[PDB]
Amino acid sequence: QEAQTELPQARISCPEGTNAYRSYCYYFNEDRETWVDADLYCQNMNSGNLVSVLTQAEGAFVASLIKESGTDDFNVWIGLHDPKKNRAWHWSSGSLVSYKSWGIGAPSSVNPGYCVSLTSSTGFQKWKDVPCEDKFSFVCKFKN
Ligand SMILES: *[C@H]1O[C@H](CO[C@]2(C(=O)O)C[C@H](O)[C@@H](NC(C)=O)[C@H]([C@H](O)[C@H](O)CO)O2)[C@@H](O)[C@H](O[C@@H]2O[C@H](CO)[C@H](O)[C@H](O)[C@H]2O)[C@H]1NC(C)=O
Repeated sequence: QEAQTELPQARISCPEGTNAYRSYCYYFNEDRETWVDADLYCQNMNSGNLVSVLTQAEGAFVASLIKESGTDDFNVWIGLHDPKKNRAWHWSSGSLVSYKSWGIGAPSSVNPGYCVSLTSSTGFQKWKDVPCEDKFSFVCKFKN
């Protein structure tokens, strides 16, 4: 019951290079890393995770962020994976799966991938399952 005052601007605005959407900060990193190594990068900077896409509007924001970067990349990592290889999907942040956006023929049963990327052919709006050892660029999400 000491400092009962209003939030400073650092808790309402996101830092240079990152963009705000509904109380979180987001950024696209063009470094090509495995899914696990990408999630670790996100954890190391302001205690985030690979992005979790929980609504259609959040998916539209993330797609716009990637397009605005000017990247020529085909695949971008998001935080969804199948850890027990039994087609039960989880977000690395622990959030519930409240939204899905699978592309045509996904998730595959005939040549299954266990990690998920956004595809450039769909304007970064639809998802594909791919091997977790692939090296792709990625989007991080962190609270602030
Ligand atoms: C809210 O502000 C607390 C500091 O407040 C003054 C101060 O005494 O320094 C209150 C003054 O009215 C104000 N003066 C003017 C003219 O605005 C100043 C200035 O706003 C400030 O100097 C910037 O120039 O602030 C701030 O430190 C407090 O923080 C927290 O304090 C708690 C401790 O009791 C606990 O440590 C919190 O975890 C910590 O964030 C600020 N509150 C929040 C939620 O950020």
